[PDB]
Amino acid sequence: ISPIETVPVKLKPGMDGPKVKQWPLTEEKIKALVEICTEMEKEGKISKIGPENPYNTPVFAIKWRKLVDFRELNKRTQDFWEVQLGIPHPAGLKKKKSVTVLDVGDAYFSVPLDEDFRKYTAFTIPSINNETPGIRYQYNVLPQGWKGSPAIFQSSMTKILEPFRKQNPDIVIYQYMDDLCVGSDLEIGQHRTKIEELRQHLLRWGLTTPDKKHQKEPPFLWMGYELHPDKWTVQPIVLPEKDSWTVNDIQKLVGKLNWASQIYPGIKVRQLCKLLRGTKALTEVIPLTEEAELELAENREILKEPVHGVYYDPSKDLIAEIQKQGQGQWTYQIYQEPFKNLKTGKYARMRGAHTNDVKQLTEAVQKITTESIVIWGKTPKFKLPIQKETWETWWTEYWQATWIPEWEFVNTPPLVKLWYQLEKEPIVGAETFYVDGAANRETKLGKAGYVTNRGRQKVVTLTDTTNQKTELQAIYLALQDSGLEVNIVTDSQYALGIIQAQPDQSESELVNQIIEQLIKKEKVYLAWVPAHKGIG
Amino acid sequence: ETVPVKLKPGMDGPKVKQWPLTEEKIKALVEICTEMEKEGKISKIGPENPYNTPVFAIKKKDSTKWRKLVDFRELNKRTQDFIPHPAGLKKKKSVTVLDVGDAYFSVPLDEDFRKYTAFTIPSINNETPGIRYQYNVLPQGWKGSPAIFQSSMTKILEPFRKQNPDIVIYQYMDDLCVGSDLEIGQHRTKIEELRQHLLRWELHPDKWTVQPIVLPEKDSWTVNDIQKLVGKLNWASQIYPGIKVRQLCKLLRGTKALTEVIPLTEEAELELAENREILKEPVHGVYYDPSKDLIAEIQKQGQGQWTYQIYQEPFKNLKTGKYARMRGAHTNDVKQLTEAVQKITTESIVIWGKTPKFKLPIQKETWETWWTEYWQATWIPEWEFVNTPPLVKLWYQLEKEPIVGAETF
Ligand SMILES: CC[C@H]1C(=O)Nc2ccc(F)cc2N1C(=O)OC(C)C
Repeated sequence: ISPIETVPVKLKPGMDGPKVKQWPLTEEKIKALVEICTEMEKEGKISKIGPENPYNTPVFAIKWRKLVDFRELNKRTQDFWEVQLGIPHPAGLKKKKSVTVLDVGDAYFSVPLDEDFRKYTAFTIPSINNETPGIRYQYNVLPQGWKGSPAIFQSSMTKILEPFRKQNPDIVIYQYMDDLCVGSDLEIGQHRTKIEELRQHLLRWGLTTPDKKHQKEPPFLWMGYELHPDKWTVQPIVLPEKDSWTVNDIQKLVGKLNWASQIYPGIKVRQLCKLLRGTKALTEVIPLTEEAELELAENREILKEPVHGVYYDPSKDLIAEIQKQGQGQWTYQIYQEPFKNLKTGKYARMRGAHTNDVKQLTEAVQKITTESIVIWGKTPKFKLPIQKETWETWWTEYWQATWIPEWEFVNTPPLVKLWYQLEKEPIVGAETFYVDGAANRETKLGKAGYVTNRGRQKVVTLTDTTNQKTELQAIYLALQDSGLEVNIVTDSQYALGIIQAQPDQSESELVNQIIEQLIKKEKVYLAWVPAHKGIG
Repeated sequence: ETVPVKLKPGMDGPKVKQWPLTEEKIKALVEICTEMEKEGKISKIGPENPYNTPVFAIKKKDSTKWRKLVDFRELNKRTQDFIPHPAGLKKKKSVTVLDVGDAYFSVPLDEDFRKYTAFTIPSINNETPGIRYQYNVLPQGWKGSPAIFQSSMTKILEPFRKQNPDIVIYQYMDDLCVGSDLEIGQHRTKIEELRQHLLRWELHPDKWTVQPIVLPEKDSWTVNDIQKLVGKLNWASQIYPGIKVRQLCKLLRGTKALTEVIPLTEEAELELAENREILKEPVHGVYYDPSKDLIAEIQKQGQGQWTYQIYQEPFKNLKTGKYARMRGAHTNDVKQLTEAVQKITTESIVIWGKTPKFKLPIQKETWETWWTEYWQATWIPEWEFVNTPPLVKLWYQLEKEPIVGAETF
């Protein structure tokens, strides 16, 4: 019946075909369906069956249109490779003299189904006299909404396009969903001609496409962007305008803005997000504060501006430049020619238990690198706000293996630097503070203090504290009460980690206070010693 | 003719994702695969096959051409079970490794098992669906390939073995390790002789052991000096219970300046002496257990230096050592680490005959996006990413080094 070879399909091991009862349907709904299945049978899409067929699926009606529910069949159907969920990004596309888009929607139903598996798709047309035997059928082609259809259809398209592609090297085809997107750098007449050749080639296999009178118009709306065959733009983003905002409204908005932060610089949600505190219900009406009214306002302005883009030229350099927009926050733009970006983005404030700015820069760099490999199969040359000396100093001695691909320095404030650097050896002439902190773990009552070789001492009692905290507070006190250079001895295990990693940011607000003190000193030497020893 | 290989009971085939590759690597893999399919070694597949094994391309030891490397680790683990280790290979003045992974394409793979060898050449920007294949012939890097061909491999080895019995020949996956005491030239001339036999169808184990730890020795010691010493020794007592810091700590009482000089008690004096002696030899009673996994932990020491320990039980090392980066690896922590893992896995194989599981002081993402760029072996070991404990590093930093070094006028 059909030219294309079928793909052998199976039900997950052990499981069996669907057995769902057919809902009762009104008389006009049954008629509509009775007619659609007379035509579908005629066209060859389905076959009249009804004897030894146990399986069944519910048919529906939404001129009427039928809808079969294969959720159950899908639950019983084997697994397939996967119909890739990773779709291309405009930044990776190439500028083409011509691009045509062929909707191959009905091509779905033009691909045969493993006859061996067709029994499973059986469904039934109800009756008025609920009693009478229903009209039974089954599918001969890939059912709309069935599990295997996307995968099998595309595999089929792949084998059918093989020859054409071989005979036409200068032509790029992209298949996705039920859309063939054909592009090239041939003269428009020659391109139009080759499209027609492709259409008749597909048609030779039973696949239909709309004529030149029906094919879709470039610019094409494709997942947020507007594609022109010579550049791309961003479909303008529209922010509502209401007198009453509910939590849903505010979360939806914050959602939209956050997506825009990527392409647009300066979008902010801090004040809008504040509206979400202690909210008791989704439908709750929160009034915008002045600042949220304002913030909302400036964002509307920013989004008015048109953000255009450019395509990828493989004969040109790929460059990535990075900015630290605030602590933990990073912005980047990848381009080829100065000021003509291919892509831009930012990474949400990276927050953790303890790290440093240089380490974070390093991570931003690798996220970019993974994204670039995917988009361009190449790695950008990097222009980073950090001096070579700074990198060489930090990396060369950090405890963890780290790297940054070829890069060059770009002096664009604020630069990424080392906020402090613990001394390598004890400091001659600096007061030496022996610190200690202890707390009852259960009563959460403790004491933190020190004694210095110069005779300075202090102790403070704390309540609702932990042991870890008294120890760290001991260190905090020493830093507060000492001169510009200080030596500090501690048996705290967490200080041992500070010595190794020398973090400039942390979760612990106490550690953060210590860090601020550490940064303030001219010289600090931190020394760890085993606890409960004959030391101190 | 094919032996019916099967999966370990209750196990399914590998469904591992293909990581993204550079453009260069993709072009290369496509060629390589077009050729293999011509030659009937692999065949394109349908979507009804849901299994996958990552694949990638390398350029091992000098080569203006790419080699295809497949990561069958997962598949190997799910594959059923089926020669022991030449205890003396470890004792040969010199070993040389050979890539005999080509022998395998000379044999067909059980029909019903090929589905599990499915792999996918990715496409740039997803502008195209991956190119899927599966093997028809025994694939390089799979654990069954060296077994199912043992028969034919041994067969081709006898005449050479039974010709030199002053040479040990050991096999592991795609490789063959051979060691002899003959001088350098002879060794190689004999190696080539072996390869010639093969065509018809640089290690020196005299260096490896557990390394000696050496405590500082000093004119005068400061409070800080003793403090550091004391913390290292206290940690080390988890290995040698006879190590003690009682006398040293008594010198650490009172609040003296970190830089003040302290005179060592005649007792503390002996204590340091007794300690130095205990550390003169590897701890007693450590033996390899063939039934337990072998562990390999690495620490980054800085300035291109790396220390490692191989053990099965905590603090009971089978071997320990140092690794200094090679030439032109100066700016690449990832290159250095990679190189070290290959060198450590190789010794691991030359000694116990299996690969160890590595504990790596690197962030997972850093390792995953760049390790293949510098890999050169046919095998791939297991690994986990860890945080190095400050003291573990400070301790092994202490191992003794050559007086001058290893001469080579
Ligand atoms: C086939 C040509 C291919 C390409 O290289 N550049 C462009 C440029 C403009 C377009 F509108 C489409 C595409 N192309 C493409 O595959 O786009 C799909 C993801 C929509």
